[PDB]
Amino acid sequence: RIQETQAELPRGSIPRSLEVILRAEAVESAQAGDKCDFTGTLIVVPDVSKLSTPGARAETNSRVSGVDGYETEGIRGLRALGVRDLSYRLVFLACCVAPTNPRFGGKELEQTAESIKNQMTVKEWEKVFEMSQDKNLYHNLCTSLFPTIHGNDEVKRGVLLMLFGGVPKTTGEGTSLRGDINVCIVGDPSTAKSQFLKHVEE
Amino acid sequence: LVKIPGIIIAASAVRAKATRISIQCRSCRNTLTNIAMRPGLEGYALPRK
Ligand SMILES: Nc1ncnc2c1ncn2[C@@H]1O[C@H](COP(=O)(O)OP(=O)(O)O)[C@@H](O)[C@H]1O
Ligand SMILES: [Mg+2]
Ligand SMILES: [Zn+2]
Repeated sequence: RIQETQAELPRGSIPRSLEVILRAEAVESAQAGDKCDFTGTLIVVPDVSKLSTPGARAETNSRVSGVDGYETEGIRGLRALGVRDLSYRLVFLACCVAPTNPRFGGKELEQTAESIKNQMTVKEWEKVFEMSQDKNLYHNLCTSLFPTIHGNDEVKRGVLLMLFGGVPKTTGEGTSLRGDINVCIVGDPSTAKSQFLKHVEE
Repeated sequence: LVKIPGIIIAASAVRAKATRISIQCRSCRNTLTNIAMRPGLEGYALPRK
């Protein structure tokens, strides 16, 4: 099940949801919460749902008429004439799924560092390597992540480190060591807490 | 529709063949009147319900 993206919504409306059918090799390609592009066809699927009223229906064109004792009326008459409701619903049948905004322009696919690097293009990894070698990268990331926020440098730095996170571990006894930091901003009104959260969300 | 000549060598007794029949249900006693019978040597199968 997918649903309408937020930028597509008209005024006063809830996002429409349609169910897309993925087949043989596209079959695991869209995960919950993923912004995806689906290429395929919009199809109708006969759905069994009525009592809005009797609606459109199909029946034989052959002019049969039940004899006395077998009058083609009621349920026997509907069964004899092959009467069925022509009720349908729209469904997308996707031949192909792609991320809407791809991360690396090269090629998606175990997610090791080399897999991510191979996933890139040449210019993309030029940039990645460049900024990895960037002295003063910490400040540059803080400034390029929160441009419109003045001051609050520590909050920028901490939110950045949250974005990068630590290393999860497992103890021999089975204890799991948390490897990603949590940050809480406490502040007076209008000090841009919601703005930090919106920056990170977007 | 054919037209043939001939000599008649036997004539059965005149009997009674129904043109319309009425049938009644054994339990609810409701009737299924004025069922039209086909003319000629043709029979009728009663409704089974
Ligand atoms: N350095 C800053 N300090 C305080 N407020 C700022 C700063 N920069 C921008 N603002 C503005 O203050 C407004 C209130 O921010 P908001 O996060 O909505 O309030 P709150 O912090 O109460 O949730 C925002 O529109 C934001 O743009
Ligand atoms: Mg707020
Ligand atoms: Zn009866």
